[PDB]
Amino acid sequence: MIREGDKVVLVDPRGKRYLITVSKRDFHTDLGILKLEEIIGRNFGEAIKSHKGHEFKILRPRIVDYLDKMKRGPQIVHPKDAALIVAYAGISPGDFIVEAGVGSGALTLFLANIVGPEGRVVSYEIREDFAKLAWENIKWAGFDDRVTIKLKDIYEGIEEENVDHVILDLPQPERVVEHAAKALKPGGFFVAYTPCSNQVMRLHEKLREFKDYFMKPRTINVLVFDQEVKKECMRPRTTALVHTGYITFARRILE
Amino acid sequence: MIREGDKVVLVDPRGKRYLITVSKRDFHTDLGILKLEEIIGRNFGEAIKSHKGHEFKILRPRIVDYLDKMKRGPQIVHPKDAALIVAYAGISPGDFIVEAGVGSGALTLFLANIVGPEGRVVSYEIREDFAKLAWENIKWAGFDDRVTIKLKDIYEGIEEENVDHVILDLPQPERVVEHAAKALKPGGFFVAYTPCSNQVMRLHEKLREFKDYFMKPRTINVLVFDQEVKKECMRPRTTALVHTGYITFARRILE
Amino acid sequence: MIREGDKVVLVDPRGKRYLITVSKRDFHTDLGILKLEEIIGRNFGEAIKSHKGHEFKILRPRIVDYLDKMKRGPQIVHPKDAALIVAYAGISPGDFIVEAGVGSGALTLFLANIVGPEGRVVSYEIREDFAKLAWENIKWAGFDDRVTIKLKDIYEGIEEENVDHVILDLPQPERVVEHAAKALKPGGFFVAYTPCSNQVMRLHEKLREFKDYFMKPRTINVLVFDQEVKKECMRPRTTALVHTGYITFARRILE
Amino acid sequence: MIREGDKVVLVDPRGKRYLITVSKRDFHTDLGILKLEEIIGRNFGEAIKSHKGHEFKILRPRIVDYLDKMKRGPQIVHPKDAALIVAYAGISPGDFIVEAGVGSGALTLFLANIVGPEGRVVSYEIREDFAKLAWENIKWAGFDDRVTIKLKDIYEGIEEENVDHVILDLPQPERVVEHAAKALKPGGFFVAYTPCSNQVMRLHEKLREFKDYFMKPRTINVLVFDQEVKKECMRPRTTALVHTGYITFARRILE
Ligand SMILES: C[S@@+](CC[C@H](N)C(=O)[O-])C[C@H]1O[C@@H](n2cnc3c(N)ncnc32)[C@H](O)[C@@H]1O
Ligand SMILES: C[S@@+](CC[C@H](N)C(=O)[O-])C[C@H]1O[C@@H](n2cnc3c(N)ncnc32)[C@H](O)[C@@H]1O
Ligand SMILES: C[S@@+](CC[C@H](N)C(=O)[O-])C[C@H]1O[C@@H](n2cnc3c(N)ncnc32)[C@H](O)[C@@H]1O
Ligand SMILES: C[S@@+](CC[C@H](N)C(=O)[O-])C[C@H]1O[C@@H](n2cnc3c(N)ncnc32)[C@H](O)[C@@H]1O
Repeated sequence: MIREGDKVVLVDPRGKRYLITVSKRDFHTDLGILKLEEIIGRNFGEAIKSHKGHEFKILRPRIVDYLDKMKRGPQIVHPKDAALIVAYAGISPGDFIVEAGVGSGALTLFLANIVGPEGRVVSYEIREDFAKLAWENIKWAGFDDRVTIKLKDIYEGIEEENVDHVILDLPQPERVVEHAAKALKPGGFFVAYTPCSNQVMRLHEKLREFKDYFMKPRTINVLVFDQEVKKECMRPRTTALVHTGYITFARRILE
Repeated sequence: MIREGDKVVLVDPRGKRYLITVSKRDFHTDLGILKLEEIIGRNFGEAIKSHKGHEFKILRPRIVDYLDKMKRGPQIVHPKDAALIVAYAGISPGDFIVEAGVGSGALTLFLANIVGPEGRVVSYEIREDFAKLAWENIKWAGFDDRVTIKLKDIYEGIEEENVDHVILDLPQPERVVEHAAKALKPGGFFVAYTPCSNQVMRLHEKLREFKDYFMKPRTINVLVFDQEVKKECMRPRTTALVHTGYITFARRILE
Repeated sequence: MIREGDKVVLVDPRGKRYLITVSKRDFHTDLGILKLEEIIGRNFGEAIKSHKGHEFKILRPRIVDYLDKMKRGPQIVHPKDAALIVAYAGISPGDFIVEAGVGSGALTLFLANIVGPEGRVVSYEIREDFAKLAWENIKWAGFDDRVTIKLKDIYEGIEEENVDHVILDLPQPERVVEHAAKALKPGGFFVAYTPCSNQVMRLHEKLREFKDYFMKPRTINVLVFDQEVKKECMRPRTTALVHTGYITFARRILE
Repeated sequence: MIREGDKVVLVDPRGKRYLITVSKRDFHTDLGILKLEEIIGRNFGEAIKSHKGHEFKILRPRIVDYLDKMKRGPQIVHPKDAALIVAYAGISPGDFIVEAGVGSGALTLFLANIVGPEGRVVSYEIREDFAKLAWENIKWAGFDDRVTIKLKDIYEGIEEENVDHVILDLPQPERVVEHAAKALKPGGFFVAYTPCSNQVMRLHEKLREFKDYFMKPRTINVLVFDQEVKKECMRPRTTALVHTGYITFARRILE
């Protein structure tokens, strides 16, 4: 059963989610006031009603809830891009990742979830304000067990050794190629997300310089179309998010 | 160090990978004969040469190697689609998944890797020939610790209870909606991959019938463009894989 | 030189266009009042200023100006789709086209421009209110020389014979296939625009029935991405119009 | 009726087209020998049979036939891109176009068709071998009435004045911006097709330099998806042509 201090997701009659901590306080919504105390001693799958009689269904928070409801500061990496980073670099339970910059911690949360409680993520960040926001998100999602933030400029070096992956979302990933070459295990991946084609060009210039340290690099971009499926009309949604950034992969190989 | 019986990835001078078991035998390539015995007692990152003097670099097999080099029978789910299944359903270490049909086991391998050694995948399959091929792939990748195959028609029922996700790649996923509703935990996901728009239509008809058992369903399709980045010319690759199948998600919610 | 009663395009300092008729009246803008009389006796390429001193440059109206500035009622066919209709059916100066329904006349204007003053477009329309709006657009663009509107339900028949193309944007183009087969010249095109995949399915069912009257049909959909090209960053625009409708072509062939 | 020396399209039972000149000779196909003399005195829509009894249906050649069946040398501009050039620049019957380089004449044929017999295209070309091939295509399609080829390097200047459009497919369109500014009518379009993002960047650098000569430039790229529509399965075709080149438009405006 659910206890005071536990987190839950409440789903309103419109399907909207609220990720809350269970306490003895009132929670205000546009559908009325909820007495959060009523959740104590209930089980997931049950429901409570607001003072206006609207039902809120109780679910266990999942990674999708934390990602969707986290506090956002610097531009987050979209789940579609995190998905392809994890898929094409083969990111796996138990991996050791160096990430930079932590930003809001959205990519950090996604990677931390995948690596599991015995994996490790060390995220570099130069902006101490952003690092504080990210750390609040990380603690909130319960991933302070496996994530550390370093307030260090990663262009100056990577301290960690025998790293499975170096995953980058910062302006000049070319400034990290040499450090990543040193830090990565044989067969580990360097991955960089970059909004601009200019950045892809600069990164590939640096990867060509370091050609004997990596397998052939690959750059992709991912588009996800939503479909509208009504009884009498299936068609793609009219508008889509067609660009976030390019993703470049290079697998480390010795000599 | 590497021992006889261990698996390794050998990378040839063109960057081509071979996923092999280390034994005392000759391994024939288009670049000459390798004495696999020479790998015994070496460490990852080292290399051996063929009888023609071509170097093969030694790497630890990762999930990407098993997925790329597995034996294929029935049409596999592409990594881009597996990536979005895992991302948008929040598939996580420790999850319990019911999958059908196992097919070649490509999606099974991807999901098994994500759920980790304490997660579980039960994959249903009606074709015993396909089930045998998939099981060989699963044992080969070392995931027989966490995957079971059931030779059962899933349209007749799901035996498992309190399942995190029901993940489908078969012709008529609408025939599984009612069973999945029963099997899924509150907040668990039903996910179905379907090549044809006709199938999406039939599935949504069934999900509308079961509207009080799920949150609003979402159907997507994912396109991944490769970029060609040469010193004097960056452009998308001329041709792309633009369609594999649609992916439909519906999260279980009670009443 | 420009005379009273002529149409001109005025381009403001932000690049915004106004398509106006030259008269002796004041024209109000957010950048001040223009004395349209000042345009009489000027030549294209010259400019006038508003009472606030903002310059408006004078250009000859082109088809792009009429299409961009026309009055819109029923949903117009987007220029990208009209472009592919004209390209893949080979629509040419001098052609005779039957169109339905006229709608706002956007597609009509595009086709009328391509066929030129010796071509002909007969556009069918059942809604007399829409037909009036379209006819105002057609007269405004000066294409009443080559376009006729028929207030007739095209599902009941096409009166015209030896037609180069039958071009459709209405809900049930399958109801026009038999009539188009009769009306079209050998080698002429039947073309239908349809937002929904369901409509494409119904249309292809009818085209299969009429397989001995047409070459193999082809259905496409067209996506146009805008690129943002700043000095330090080139990337696709973040959001795009990814779906308007499918376009189906079938070329008439006898027996 | 058809006369000796006329061109016709013959359509075989598989739907394949042959664009031929009618003479008294044998024409060999994989479906047998045709006696082209049998076409003399027939009308479009009729048919002839090969010596093996396979029927070939007779159609009047249209622009789509000439474009599809022309001789190709240097890489042609794809019809989808020509379509958007014509649509977004508003290319119209009677226009005067300067094009470079002529290449194989594919874009030339498309533009010549649109401008009609009273329009004019002057195409520049430095390779005399390519110019000869293009001119053969142009004469073959009957557009030598309205197209001229100049064996001149367009980077050295445009001789023509009061041009409606300058349309470019060559490596360094930035070298033509100043000449086009001089040659174009007020409101005329400069349009350039460029495969590489690097070229788009260089072109926009030059257009920024010439900002007071043009309206804000726009760069697009066009993707056309084919749909497979079978009775029991509609889906996009698996593979598509996703990249040919970017198209940049800038409309001329004085001062
Ligand atoms: C786009 S944000 C990262 C967003 C993050 N991927 C997420 O999903 O929330 C880029 C981050 O990189 C940080 N950064 C930039 N240069 C850095 C450097 N040299 N070392 C460490 N962090 C850096 C910035 O301060 C910023 O927080
Ligand atoms: C497209 S294959 C699955 C491919 C798989 N996702 C992969 O990545 O390798 C579809 C599989 O579903 C199996 N199948 C079809 N209907 C089924 C049913 N009712 N119960 C169990 N398996 C079924 C087929 O025999 C086949 O192996
Ligand atoms: C989507 S609007 C056409 C928009 C038009 N293509 C444009 O670009 O402005 C569809 C039009 O078809 C007309 N229509 C529907 N059924 C028709 C019929 N059977 N005969 C003639 N017009 C019809 C409708 O009244 C409407 O004006
Ligand atoms: C890609 S091809 C043009 C293909 C053409 N658009 C078609 O559809 O067939 C480029 C052409 O530009 C010509 N060219 C390159 N530089 C030129 C220049 N400065 N002046 C004239 N022609 C030039 C080349 O010789 C070549 O024939």
